[PDB]
Amino acid sequence: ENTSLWARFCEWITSTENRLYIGWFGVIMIPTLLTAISVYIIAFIAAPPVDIDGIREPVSGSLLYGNNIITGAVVPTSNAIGLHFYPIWEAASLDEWLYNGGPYQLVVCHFFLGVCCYMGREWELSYRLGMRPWIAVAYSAPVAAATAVFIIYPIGQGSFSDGMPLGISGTFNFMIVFQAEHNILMHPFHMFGVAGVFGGSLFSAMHGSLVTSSLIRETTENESANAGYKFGQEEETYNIVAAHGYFGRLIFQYASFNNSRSLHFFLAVWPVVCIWLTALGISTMAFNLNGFNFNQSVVDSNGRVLNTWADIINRANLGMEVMHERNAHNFPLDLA
Amino acid sequence: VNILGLTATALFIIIPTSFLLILYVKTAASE
Amino acid sequence: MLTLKIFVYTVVTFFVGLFIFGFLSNDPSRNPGKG
Amino acid sequence: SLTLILQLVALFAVVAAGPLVVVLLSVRGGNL
Amino acid sequence: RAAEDPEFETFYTKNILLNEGIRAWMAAQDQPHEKLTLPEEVLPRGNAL
Amino acid sequence: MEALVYTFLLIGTLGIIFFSIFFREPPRIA
Amino acid sequence: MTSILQIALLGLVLVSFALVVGVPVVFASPNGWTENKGVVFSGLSVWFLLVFAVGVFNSFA
Amino acid sequence: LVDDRMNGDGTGLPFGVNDGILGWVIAGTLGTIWAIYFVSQKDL
Amino acid sequence: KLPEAYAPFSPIVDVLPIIPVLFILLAFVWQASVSFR
Amino acid sequence: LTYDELQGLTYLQVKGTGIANTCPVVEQGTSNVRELKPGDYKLEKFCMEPTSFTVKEEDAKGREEFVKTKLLTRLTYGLDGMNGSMKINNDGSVEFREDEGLDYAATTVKLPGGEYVPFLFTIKEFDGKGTLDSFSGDFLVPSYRGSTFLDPKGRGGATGYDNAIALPAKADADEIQRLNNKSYTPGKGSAVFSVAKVDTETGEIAGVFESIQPSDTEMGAHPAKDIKITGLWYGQLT
Amino acid sequence: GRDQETTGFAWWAGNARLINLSGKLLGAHVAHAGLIVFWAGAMNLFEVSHFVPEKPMYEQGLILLPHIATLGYGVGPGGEVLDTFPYFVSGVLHLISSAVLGFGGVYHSLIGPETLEESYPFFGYVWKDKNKMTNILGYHLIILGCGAWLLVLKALYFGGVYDTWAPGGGDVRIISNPTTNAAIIFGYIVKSPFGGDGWIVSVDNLEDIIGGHIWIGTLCILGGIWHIYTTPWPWARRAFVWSGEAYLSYSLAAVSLMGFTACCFAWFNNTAYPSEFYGPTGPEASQAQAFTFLVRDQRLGANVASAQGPTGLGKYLMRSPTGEIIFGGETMRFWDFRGPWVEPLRGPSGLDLVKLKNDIQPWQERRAAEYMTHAPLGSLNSVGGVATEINAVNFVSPRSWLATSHFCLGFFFFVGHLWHAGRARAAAAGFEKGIDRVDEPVLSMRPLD
Amino acid sequence: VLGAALLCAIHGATVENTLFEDGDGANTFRAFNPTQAEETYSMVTANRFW
Ligand code: CLA
Ligand code: CLA
Ligand code: CLA
Ligand code: CLA
Ligand SMILES: CCCCCCCCCCCCCCCCCC(=O)OC[C@H](CO)OC(=O)CCCCCCCCCCCCCCCCC
Ligand SMILES: CC1=C(/C=C/C(C)=C/C=C/C(C)=C/C=C/C=C(C)/C=C/C=C(C)/C=C/C2=C(C)CCCC2(C)C)C(C)(C)CCC1
Ligand SMILES: CC1=C(/C=C/C(C)=C/C=C/C(C)=C/C=C/C=C(C)/C=C/C=C(C)/C=C/C2=C(C)CCCC2(C)C)C(C)(C)CCC1
Ligand code: OEX
Ligand SMILES: [Cl-]
Ligand SMILES: [Cl-]
Ligand code: NA
Repeated sequence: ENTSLWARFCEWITSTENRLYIGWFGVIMIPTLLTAISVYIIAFIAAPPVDIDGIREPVSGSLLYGNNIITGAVVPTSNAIGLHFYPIWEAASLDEWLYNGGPYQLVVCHFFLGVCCYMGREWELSYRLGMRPWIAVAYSAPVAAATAVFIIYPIGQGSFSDGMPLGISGTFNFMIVFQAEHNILMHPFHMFGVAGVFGGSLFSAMHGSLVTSSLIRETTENESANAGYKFGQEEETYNIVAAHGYFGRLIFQYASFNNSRSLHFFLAVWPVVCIWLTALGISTMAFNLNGFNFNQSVVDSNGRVLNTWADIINRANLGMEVMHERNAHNFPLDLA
Repeated sequence: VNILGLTATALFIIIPTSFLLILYVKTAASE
Repeated sequence: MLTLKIFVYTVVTFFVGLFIFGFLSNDPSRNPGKG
Repeated sequence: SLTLILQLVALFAVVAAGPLVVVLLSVRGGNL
Repeated sequence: RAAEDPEFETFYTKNILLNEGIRAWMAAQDQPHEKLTLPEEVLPRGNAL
Repeated sequence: MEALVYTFLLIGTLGIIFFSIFFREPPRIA
Repeated sequence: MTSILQIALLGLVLVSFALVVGVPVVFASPNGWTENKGVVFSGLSVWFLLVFAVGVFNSFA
Repeated sequence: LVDDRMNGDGTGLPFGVNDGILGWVIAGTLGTIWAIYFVSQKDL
Repeated sequence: KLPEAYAPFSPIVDVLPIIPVLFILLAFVWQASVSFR
Repeated sequence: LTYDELQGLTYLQVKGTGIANTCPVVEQGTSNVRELKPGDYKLEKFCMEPTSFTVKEEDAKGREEFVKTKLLTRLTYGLDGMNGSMKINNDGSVEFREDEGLDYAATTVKLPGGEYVPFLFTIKEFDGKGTLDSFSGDFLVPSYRGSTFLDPKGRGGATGYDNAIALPAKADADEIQRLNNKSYTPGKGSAVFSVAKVDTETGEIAGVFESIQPSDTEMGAHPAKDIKITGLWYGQLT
Repeated sequence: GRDQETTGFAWWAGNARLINLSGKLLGAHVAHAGLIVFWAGAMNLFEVSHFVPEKPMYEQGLILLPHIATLGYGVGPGGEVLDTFPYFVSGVLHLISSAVLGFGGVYHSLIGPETLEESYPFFGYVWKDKNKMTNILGYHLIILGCGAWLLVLKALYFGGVYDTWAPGGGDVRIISNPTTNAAIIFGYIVKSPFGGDGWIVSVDNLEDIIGGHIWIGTLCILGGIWHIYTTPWPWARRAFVWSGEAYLSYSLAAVSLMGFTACCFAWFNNTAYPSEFYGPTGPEASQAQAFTFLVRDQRLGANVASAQGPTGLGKYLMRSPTGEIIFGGETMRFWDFRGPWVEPLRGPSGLDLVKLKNDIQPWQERRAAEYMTHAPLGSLNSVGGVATEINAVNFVSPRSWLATSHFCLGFFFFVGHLWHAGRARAAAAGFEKGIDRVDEPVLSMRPLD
Repeated sequence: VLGAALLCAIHGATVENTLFEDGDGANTFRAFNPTQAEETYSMVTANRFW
């Protein structure tokens, strides 16, 4: 009666009757993510200050050391460690491991494994339910972005101290120093990413507003219009023809999406491909390819520099650059 | 501040929570 | 520290082996499809 | 210049080659 | 806490320093009506950068 | 004191998440 | 010998352009391949001959 | 030295195995899972 | 620089690397010519 | 390890092992010490390796003692490659001078309780007088932070704001030790060295040392503690 | 060609229409290989036509000439170019071979047989024919092993390849006694990928490279014979999916991994990617700046051993976490960098003080200054330096170009692997077109998810 | 803004991957007719998956 131990374990792992699906991607996802969650919560609450720049000048990061929710962060690994893979057993003591930024590498490595296995688990459940498999492909874009900011940029820069700090103000610090060193605003891949998030907001609002506009009357005014939809109803709950007609009369009767499947494919593909592009932009600026440098591009007949908005941005970036890591630079060029 | 922010946070939690709990409990009693 | 490393190596090896032999356990047959 | 002129001639030739093949296959029978 | 403790640093304090740098190095060219001609010695900077 | 408030708010949010996941209203096929 | 090589390479460029424009046309023409066998083979043969000739004349130029 | 540490960092260490007991526990765990899967095959 | 006997063909050398970019556009041209059948 | 077999190994097989932070050990030789040719010698390849850090501390009940710490930094506390001259007399009197080298190492230890104590383990400009079994002396302990070091608010000695500028009405008369001045006045430390092993074929000398030095003052701030460093030392003569 | 009505595939998926057409698929493949060889030849001819002899290759935006120079053609001691005719011959040979490959591809695409299974049973295949699939895989493994052995033959008997680690600043060297030790060779494949280990990117000598290539060639030939003479075992037949899309997805995952690895080789390795041809790496440039500012202040009389910075660590020299004497500043993160101009200065404890005081060579100083001024930092409109530098110099490192392009290619091919692996599983299971609407699985499942 | 981009991507992917078959052919975009009175994707299956 299929009494085998491994068979029973496998049937439980791949069971679609569990409240949360596990799967074989989940048997890697759940322990790594639980490890990352535990260490992140403990470190965010009570971690000692971390010498992020490797200059024996630690940064507090945790609530018990005087941070609020906004300023609290898990501080990246010491610059003295660089990319050298610092786990707990490679430290002489837990105090040294905490001082040198070990929790950051632990959380980042486990989070990377967990999100890769989360994408695999999305594929696995889609397969076990008889679905088409490309929700994992859609989720690959935030996975790419997280990998770029936590792993790929430290790889290209030579130090996990250049990873994005696990925090809010730390995220802002990462963004500001990134613009200072790479001019990410002038990077076309970042422009595509901004277009993707703005367009995703626009298209989410547009699609939701059209579907809500063409909702068929099934309820009364004293009842919420959502009550007009029943879970598992066979018929359509809104007028696709009326919504498409309004959209065509609104902008152009052509250049529309009267095919609902084509419309939803567009909604899927636009922010996903743009987030792919901006994650690749972060990954390329990891290897110092940078945004458009238009400093002193416009000169007059006599050669006098006519400053532009790019030059004003350059002045801002100079202010950003001469102030970040105020004690960490011994030489003029910021090559490292 | 240390204590006026404390009472502001406590009131901002409890009063809307009370409102939501009133409405939810009457709804759930009405199934 | 070496005890911790041994334990973590055992844990990671256990979960990775579960992953590997789980996808080795006739996984393309685990679908509701026909044929 | 002669270099720019020859580069433009080569560019126009290579750009027009493929479209000319498609046009010739359109007007000369088909199977495209 | 930062004013009464020179060893207390957060990413928030780092961002405050970065904002000060932005304002100081941006103002002279960004607000010409201010007629700001600040000598280099008064510009907030870091070591060797 | 403030760390108490921050930790309380975070764990209360996580408790709301836990309850919304595991004690949600079950969607009905009817 | 340099001028001979340059003339041979110019002819090779012309034959290459003729092959690029004609071989797909002959292939996708209706019964064009079964009729232009001699022309296509002559073009390919003269192309190979010009390539070998340029390679030989490089050692003398 | 003032304290003890494993000093396994760098040095190009195979699977990070600085002590042969690590390779043995890796082999033992993998082989135990394989043996369970193997004596438990042809059971589906 | 190219060898001296091949120097006059530098202008046509300078155009060649874009031809692989031209091939995918040619595929789109062919698909348009068959009306994206 | 002896210095000869240390030089017999390559950088690839020393890298990552920690041996680069370890002083050479005189495995050969004798412990008579006084069986050394007196004269003027060029101290060369002076090296110092701590084996213990202890911090002077005061508890609630009124007891002062040197407590044990946890070394927060990694193997970066070694001093090596220092140069100098030393004078040995027939009676056993010795004078000891260190000229220059890697004579400073920034170190941080953690007290029981989570407090960070950064200090500059240094032996620079060390004048030491005594005998062959023990000679005591003084060395200069520079400031931990250079004058151009900036605090998290940008204030510093030779560079910075000199006041808390995030407070438009609070930088005066109360944070004078925080903003009005950032003091970088140097300090002094005491050391006692003791020769243990010697080999007169090569002139290598070795032994133990015990030093007491102030910790960081945080640029004219919270007062320094006394760090007691015991350890080994090695060197070559002429 | 075919339409959507007879194939079920729209024009934007029209290549899927030739999944089951062996001859047309072969034609597409051969035309594509012609395209690759065309780009190789055309780009090589472009680079040699734009090559300027006095400037180094990395200042000229060249990525293929460094490859041929690393193979050891036309260069001498110090990476100095002696002749560009080998590069011209490489470009010409590729460009001519691309014509033959393009003719074959166009022929098999247009007028070749659509399916090879009837008249050419040696070349005919179906995707479920696992024996024929392993036969084709074995042929290609034999070809790849012969290519690796071609590299070995070039290294041993046909002029050698460029050794950047040769004394005096590198030269073209004959590799005698390659490292054939299995422990040394497979240690690289079992190394950690992190700092100080670097996995296979940290290979630092031509002996190791050529010995590994001997191993790869022999293993590829042996596995090719193995796959010609074997059929996949039942465990493999149960584990895998046997279709063209599944095989494509496996190859997509493999080449995504290869693209990421090539990115890391270009960014970090200076042995297989000599800095004479590719410019300094990022770590190389940072360490070169540190070395240059050390030697300048040494020439100004300052003691670079007792000088400490604002933090107190040391402006020129400090210690790695394992105790090695390293360059100070942020380039401490690059303390594990190894380069031909700095390794003569390193004793067992790291940067030797007396060597840094007395044994600095003029060629080392010149390379350090050059690599400091040509760091792999620049904008995508090719303005050299950090983002705040003005438009003065025109430089982006070939290492930067290669690393950025190949990370992008590796990522997209990972995504394509995900797409095709999912679609292969769904198509094998029979629901790649959607839910059946009459036998929906979830409706047959117990509720509460 | 970021949640709206997330919602757009996730909803498009969910609809495109929970589609009903509704016609032979590997191009699913031809399986939708605008004048139809039934859903083109399984809300039940999408809900179960998420
Ligand atoms: C080894 C490479 C490889 C192979 C042989 C194929 C083969 C196949 N794929 Mg593809 N694919 C791959 C890689 C591969 N793919 C990768 C890398 C991705 C992107 C992440 C995908 C994504 C994918 C999708 C989404 C789909 C296919 C499909 C198909 C089939 C039809 C293809 C077609 O007609 O396109 C015709 C060609 C085009 C329409 C041209 C597209 C225009 C591109 C985007 C231009 C990009 C140029 C740009 C400048 C390059 C640089 C970008 C960046 C690196 C900087 C075919 C069997 C289809 C399928 O499943 O059918 C069964 C399908 O819908 N594939
Ligand atoms: C790397 C590029 C590449 C390759 C090699 C192919 C290959 C193939 N495609 Mg195509 N295709 C491509 C990309 C590519 N495609 C992309 C980017 C798209 C999106 C638009 C598609 C979408 C697509 C569709 C929609 C279909 C194919 C099909 C075909 C096959 C039949 C060809 C045919 O009948 O065309 C006929 C074309 C012509 C007659 C005009 C072009 C003539 C030649 C090829 C031009 C070459 C010029 C060249 C310089 C000459 C060299 C000469 C030599 C001596 C040097 C062919 C094997 C078809 C298929 O599956 O067949 C069953 C099909 O229906 N393709
Ligand atoms: C592995 C790929 C690779 C690499 C690393 C390089 C690297 C190099 N090339 Mg090369 N090249 C390549 C492929 C590559 N190339 C290809 C495929 C061609 C054919 C076009 C050429 C032809 C070429 C020429 C003709 C020239 C170079 C030059 C250069 C140098 C400067 C490049 C530059 O300014 O880029 C500028 C940056 C870009 C162009 C950005 C590209 C953005 C991507 C590709 C588009 C992304 C798609 C879009 C955003 C989204 C739409 C998706 C879809 C709808 C299409 C650099 C050393 C120059 C040089 O110095 O040579 C001596 C030179 O003049 N190359
Ligand atoms: C637009 C497409 C594009 C472009 C133009 C290139 C271009 C480049 N890639 Mg590539 N790449 C791409 C797509 C692309 N890539 C994609 C889609 C992937 C997967 C994500 C990769 C994966 C990749 C890898 C893995 C590598 C390259 C690398 C390279 C560079 C050298 C390629 C080389 O040497 O070929 C190699 C040619 C062959 C394998 C064909 C066989 C050649 C034979 C074996 C050579 C024999 C030589 C012999 C010893 C000579 C002596 C003969 C006799 C005396 C014995 C080149 C700049 C390499 C590089 O420079 O790293 C950064 C590298 O390692 N690429
Ligand atoms: C750090 C140390 C670990 C080194 C890591 C690398 C070790 C070498 C692993 C290479 C395995 C090659 C793939 C064989 C087929 C895999 C799928 C399978 O299995 O398919 C299954 C297949 C179905 O029949 O089996 C078969 O064909 C027979 C397959 C043979 C399985 C190999 C087992 C070797 C011995 C295992 C340990 C001794 C185990 C005893 C432990 C018991 C408790 C102490
Ligand atoms: C299938 C198909 C397709 C594809 C196609 C292809 C891909 C083709 C190709 C092809 C190829 C890939 C070709 C190539 C070629 C080459 C040639 C034609 C050549 C040549 C020669 C010459 C003449 C040269 C000369 C010279 C020299 C020798 C050196 C100096 C300079 C010069 C340049 C003068 C498409 C997509 C469209 C569509 C669908 C169908
Ligand atoms: C040349 C060279 C060299 C050498 C190298 C080598 C020797 C390499 C190799 C290698 C190898 C030897 C590799 C291998 C591998 C493997 C892999 C990569 C894998 C895999 C697989 C998978 C992914 C699987 C999956 C699965 C599972 C898990 C279960 C279920 C089913 C299946 C099967 C799906 C050196 C560095 C020295 C030097 C330089 C150069
Ligand atoms: O950590 Mn974050 O910011 Ca990239 O540059 Mn170098 O390191 Mn640091 O300085 Mn600049
Ligand atoms: Cl900062
Ligand atoms: Cl620096
Ligand atoms: Na600074």
